[PDB]
Amino acid sequence: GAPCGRISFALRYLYGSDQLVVRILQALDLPAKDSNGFSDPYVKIYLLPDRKKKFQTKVHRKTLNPIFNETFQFSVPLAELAQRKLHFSVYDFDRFSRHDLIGQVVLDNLLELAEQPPDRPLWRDILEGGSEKADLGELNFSLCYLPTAGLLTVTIIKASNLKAMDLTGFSDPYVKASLISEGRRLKKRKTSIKKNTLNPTYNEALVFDVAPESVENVGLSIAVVDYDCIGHNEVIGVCRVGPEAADPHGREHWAEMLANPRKPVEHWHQLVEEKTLSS
Ligand SMILES: [Ca+2]
Ligand SMILES: [Ca+2]
Ligand SMILES: [Ca+2]
Ligand SMILES: [Ca+2]
Ligand SMILES: [Ca+2]
Ligand SMILES: [Ca+2]
Ligand SMILES: [Zn+2]
Repeated sequence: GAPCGRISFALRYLYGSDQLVVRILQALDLPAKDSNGFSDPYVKIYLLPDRKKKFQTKVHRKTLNPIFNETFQFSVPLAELAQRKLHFSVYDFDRFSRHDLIGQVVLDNLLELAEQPPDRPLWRDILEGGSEKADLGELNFSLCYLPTAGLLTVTIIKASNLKAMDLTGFSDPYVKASLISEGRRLKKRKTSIKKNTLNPTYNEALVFDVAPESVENVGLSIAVVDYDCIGHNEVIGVCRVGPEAADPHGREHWAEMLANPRKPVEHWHQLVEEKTLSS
């Protein structure tokens, strides 16, 4: 996707000193946030679930393609790397105004990313999507279409930094994928109701019958929902995927679902407030 800004880096994990190292290299095609058509980008870094534990890059002014070249060390036992996530928040720095969020990226299982290779840099697209003091969360899922059989399969993988929705302290999240074509909702499908977490893992496949002469014109709206009871469930966040999707990243994902027929494509998406789209 063209209008989709992205950032590159590299990371290795020195055992024997239990240290996750992370080099932020450079970003490209960042969104402008200044009236001058640019941004003064810098990136906050977290290592979930540790919410405070942040590093910050220098604040490169006037550029949509910063070259950070900064490195950061984290003390994590090998046993913990799996139960852990990196999380970058890209921001535009501002003098006279609240700093503008450019986007966020979530780094899934850190172990595998680091274990190899070294200085073949890896890229992730910066997830544009509203984030007030309270972020709704990111949702990870695959996407695989068998044209020969008309099976389109979603497969909800996991979610990160969901919004707490219960007084108890968390949310009892499940995921509602629903087929959309030309504004009409055609078919819904739910997942398990994993309870009392904000970083759920599903690995559950949702499947839809869709003719090959029709995929191009269909799409789906996924939405993480906090269970509550009987019929009073309250939504946490939503995300579109398919043509006619607001976010380029949203339709680039459906775009590459086709073009790679029997291959599942994994991608992170930013959960966004329900009232910024409309079926
Ligand atoms: Ca600005
Ligand atoms: Ca600025
Ligand atoms: Ca501002
Ligand atoms: Ca609730
Ligand atoms: Ca509960
Ligand atoms: Ca609940
Ligand atoms: Zn993208």
